[PDB]
Amino acid sequence: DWWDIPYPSQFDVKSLKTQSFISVKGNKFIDDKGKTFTFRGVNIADTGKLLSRNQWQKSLFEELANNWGVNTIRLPIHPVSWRKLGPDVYLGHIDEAVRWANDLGIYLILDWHSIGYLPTEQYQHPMYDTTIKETRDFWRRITFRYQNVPTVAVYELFNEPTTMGNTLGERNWAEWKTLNESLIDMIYASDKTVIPLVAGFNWAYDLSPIKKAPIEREGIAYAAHPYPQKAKPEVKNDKNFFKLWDEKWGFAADTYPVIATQLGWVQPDGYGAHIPVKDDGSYGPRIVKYMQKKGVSYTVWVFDPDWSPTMINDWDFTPSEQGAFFKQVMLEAK
Amino acid sequence: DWWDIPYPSQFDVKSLKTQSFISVKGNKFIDDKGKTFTFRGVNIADTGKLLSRNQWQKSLFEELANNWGVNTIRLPIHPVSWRKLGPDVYLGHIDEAVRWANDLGIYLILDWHSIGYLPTEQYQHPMYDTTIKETRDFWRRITFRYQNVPTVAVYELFNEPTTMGNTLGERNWAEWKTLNESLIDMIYASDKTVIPLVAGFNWAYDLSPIKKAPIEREGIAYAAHPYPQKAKPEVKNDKNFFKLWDEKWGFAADTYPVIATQLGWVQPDGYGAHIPVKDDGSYGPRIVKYMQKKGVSYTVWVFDPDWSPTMINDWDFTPSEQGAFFKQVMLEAKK
Amino acid sequence: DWWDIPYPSQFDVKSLKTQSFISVKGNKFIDDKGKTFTFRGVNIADTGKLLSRNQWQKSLFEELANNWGVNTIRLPIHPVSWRKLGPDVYLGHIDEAVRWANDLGIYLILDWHSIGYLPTEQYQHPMYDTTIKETRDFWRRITFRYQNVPTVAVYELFNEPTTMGNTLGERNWAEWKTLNESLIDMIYASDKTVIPLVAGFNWAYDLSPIKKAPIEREGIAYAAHPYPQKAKPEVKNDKNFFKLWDEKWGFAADTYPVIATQLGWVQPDGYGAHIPVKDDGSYGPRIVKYMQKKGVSYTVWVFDPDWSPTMINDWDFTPSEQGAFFKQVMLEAKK
Ligand SMILES: OC[C@H]1O[C@@H](O[C@@H]2[C@@H](O)[C@H](O[C@H]3[C@H](O)[C@@H](O)[C@H](O)O[C@@H]3CO)O[C@H](CO)[C@H]2O)[C@H](O)[C@@H](O)[C@@H]1O
Ligand SMILES: OC[C@H]1O[C@@H](O[C@@H]2[C@@H](O)[C@H](O[C@H]3[C@H](O)[C@@H](O)[C@H](O)O[C@@H]3CO)O[C@H](CO)[C@H]2O)[C@H](O)[C@@H](O)[C@@H]1O
Ligand SMILES: OC[C@H]1O[C@@H](O[C@@H]2[C@@H](O)[C@H](O[C@H]3[C@H](O)[C@@H](O)[C@H](O)O[C@@H]3CO)O[C@H](CO)[C@H]2O)[C@H](O)[C@@H](O)[C@@H]1O
Ligand SMILES: [Cl-]
Ligand SMILES: [Cl-]
Ligand SMILES: [Cl-]
Ligand SMILES: [Mg+2]
Ligand SMILES: [Mg+2]
Ligand SMILES: [Mg+2]
Repeated sequence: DWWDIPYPSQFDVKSLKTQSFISVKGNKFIDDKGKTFTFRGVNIADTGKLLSRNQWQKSLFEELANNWGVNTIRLPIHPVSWRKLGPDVYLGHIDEAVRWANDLGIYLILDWHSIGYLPTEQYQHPMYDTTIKETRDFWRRITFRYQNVPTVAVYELFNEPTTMGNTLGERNWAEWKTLNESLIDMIYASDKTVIPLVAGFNWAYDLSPIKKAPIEREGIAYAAHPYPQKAKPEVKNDKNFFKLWDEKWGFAADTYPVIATQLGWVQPDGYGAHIPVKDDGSYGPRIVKYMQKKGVSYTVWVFDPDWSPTMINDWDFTPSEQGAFFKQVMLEAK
Repeated sequence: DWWDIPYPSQFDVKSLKTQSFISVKGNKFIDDKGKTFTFRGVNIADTGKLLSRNQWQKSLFEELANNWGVNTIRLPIHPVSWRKLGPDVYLGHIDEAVRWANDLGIYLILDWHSIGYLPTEQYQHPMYDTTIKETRDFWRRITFRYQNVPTVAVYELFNEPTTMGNTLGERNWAEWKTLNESLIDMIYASDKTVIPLVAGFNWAYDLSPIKKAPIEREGIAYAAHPYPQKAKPEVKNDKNFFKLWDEKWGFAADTYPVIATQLGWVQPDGYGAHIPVKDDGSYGPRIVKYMQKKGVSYTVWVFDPDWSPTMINDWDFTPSEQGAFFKQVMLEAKK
Repeated sequence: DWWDIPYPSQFDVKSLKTQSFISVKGNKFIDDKGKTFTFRGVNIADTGKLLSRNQWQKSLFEELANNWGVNTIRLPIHPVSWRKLGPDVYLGHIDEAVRWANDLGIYLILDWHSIGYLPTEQYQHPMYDTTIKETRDFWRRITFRYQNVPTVAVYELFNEPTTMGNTLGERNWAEWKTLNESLIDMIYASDKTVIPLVAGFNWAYDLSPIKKAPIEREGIAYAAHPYPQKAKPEVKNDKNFFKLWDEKWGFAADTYPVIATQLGWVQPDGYGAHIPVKDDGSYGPRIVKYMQKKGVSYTVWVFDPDWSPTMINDWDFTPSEQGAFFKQVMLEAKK
């Protein structure tokens, strides 16, 4: 009976091992000792996808923390999967991820993984289909359930804003800014210790509107998705890419913390190769060098053998080209 | 086939016995003889809840009218129930309530029983979940079906506006005012004889925004839900509560008709006790005295043995503490 | 698995026979040689309705093009049918219509066939029920699939705006204008060769708001639904109807292209007769004379034996009164 449906419960924070909160101070993330923190890690696939092949397990997290040097895992929660499993079930699985991550001393970025234009509720693909109401409700539920949980560090409000050349709507920064501020207000009303992560247009590549009209809230970080072909210099070299990246997203790191929550590549003739993830490999050192210089955090896309570009070729964790590259980088940084 | 789906019908007004319309005149409700009218009654549970236990029957209405002195029943129509039964079936059951009430000479308040912030479509619990579209459609259907039915006196547009400390959205009077005016306009387009009832924030407790920006429509009344702990004076007495109630909602009765569509209490250690319905009992005489002085109408929450705070302890209508208290008050007022 | 659902594909334009695009220039439609073009044709029923009785077939289009003189068919896509068949299946059937029409050298008007007020998402009947999100998605999908297809000439954004005497919402031209501009922008982003068709209030009858506040986009045309009883002169004659039609919709043809996407009549005591389609027959020559004089395009409602007013009495295409009349008119004009 509907009148017997219980009110929701909050995650039991006393079940967790000690773990520092991460907070925003100026243009940096810091831990509870004031030491500069950098999120360095990977995306995994949607929980529902992993469950379907029996790969949603602690052993996945252990492999990453122990053998790949990650301090962060990004969970891309697809709206279609949220609906298919249903909120109560999906949240129960996120609880498992919180416990596994906490046990390993690593952090989670929760990503509402849609692609398109939320103000008009039009999207790149139905797997990303959502509504303002559903998006608000997702964040209402998440914020309430994970109040005062250090393991869950970042709430990435909407993965990839895009109008696909204004076919989905008319991109308008003021309208998108206002909507992010509305989401932030709902979150901050319920938990002020979380870090909202806000994205610009062109699939979370273009942060340039924040130069004139930044989000008017404190404690936030900005996303960037600097895939190799987002910048298109006529001549491909460090100088030309750095200038282009500087103007579109890199500048943000001077004033706000930035997380490159998606990056990576595959050979142009490789598995699942498509624009804008095609590259000969020179991008890897280039993007790492740039991020290092700017102090930018990152989560590689994606630690999965099916979704591309892959970091692994199988569920024995055989590394792909980009996987082998980032594995060495992250292990050195740890 | 979808192209064969028939257009809706209206309630047959000729099936009803003679009953006066209630109308708004200034700060008062009046009957068709211009005599001041006060709604005095109770809430019952959602129709779907009552149906599930075979308690949706005329005998319920008869008990209330004959033995509890009510002239009004408030039906709190939960959106989840509206969806579960479906509009056509739910409306058929509301038709039954109209006939029963009309036969007894009593009135109905139809309440779109949601709790939360409609402009962002975020709510306290999924049982209240709705949308602006669904809310409009509810009032479109209701207004059409019950055109020119005196028995259905009041359309209470949205039970309890709240943002739950701005966790549901940013409370904003201007946007809420505009949305109520939109709903009123749809209703008045279809039936001008109905009384819309409009609520403020803090779970329909705070009417103070209407001092500066009242709804810009005539013929309306304002709701109040003055539960015992909504006002929180340091020292609990008549003087201190009256002052607080005056500033938040009582003042409205000087200019507009007011209906306290929810009120009541249970002991702090009693069944279903929670903030803000906890009280030692002194509230009962206090709220009745205040409403009497201001000429405020009321429907007690709730005449049900499960939902709290209860007016009855069972379906034999054994009165609870607050039930026994309000029963005597209403029976006296009916005289 | 949801992650394996493929991305959509576009119609194969190389499968089509040569056919001129139609474009807007000033107050006229023109072909690719700059010659003035007039859409002259009929509505058929919703694809889903036709499928249910096995009447969705090329032979329908052939009958119309060969024997009724049409150069245009309007497809009224009902939202309930779009949902029932589902977008992928419905689009597959529209692909059939594109091929059939193209093979015959005729054109299609795609009509999102709702009746009501999209800004509040309230409608005359559930078969028309939709949302802004669904309406946008329909046009997103259509525009992408039929990019660079000359056969599909017109995208009629929303069949019949009405608030039904403000029972559905408060009619507001600025709000409706803005929403049409938003739809136009999504379409033009994906295909600039299409012609959007925009409607006014009173069931797409009243274009008068465009005198002061026209849609601020180029390449658009305006719809009119001049059913016989939309204008109500005291004395029914050419002079009095022409004056009324001039003021409400005819004036638009002086500045913009106009398509009367619905028109027609049945005797007042005839099959499916209702306001505002009732007429003695004198309307037929009258509306044709008016349109001819103004250079207005048209699609008669409706070439179906069930939906009214009918152009045919059966699926052997036995003409009704209005069908016989318009058949002769269209056949002559095709010369
Ligand atoms: O799902 C099986 C199917 O998956 C394809 O992988 C897709 C990924 O490539 C895709 O990654 C994209 C991100 O989701 C976006 O945020 C970003 O803009 O673009 C990324 C790619 O550049 O994610 C989806 C799920 O969201 C995956 O379906 C494989 O490429 C394909 O081989 C396989 O059949
Ligand atoms: O439903 C089963 C569950 O019911 C609980 O009763 C609830 C009522 O206490 C509740 O009353 C509230 C109103 O609905 C609100 O408008 C108002 O803000 O506060 C009232 C007092 O809380 O209504 C809900 C349904 O809307 C009832 O479910 C019982 O407390 C519980 O024991 C029982 O199992
Ligand atoms: O479908 C079965 C039922 O259909 C009725 O036909 C209806 C048509 O008359 C109706 O046409 C209207 C248009 O849809 C509107 O755009 C316009 O304002 O008015 C037209 C005529 O009044 O369309 C609906 C479907 O949209 C049809 O149902 C038959 O008249 C009836 O006998 C039959 O049982
Ligand atoms: Cl964009
Ligand atoms: Cl509130
Ligand atoms: Cl209208
Ligand atoms: Mg946290
Ligand atoms: Mg009434
Ligand atoms: Mg075209």
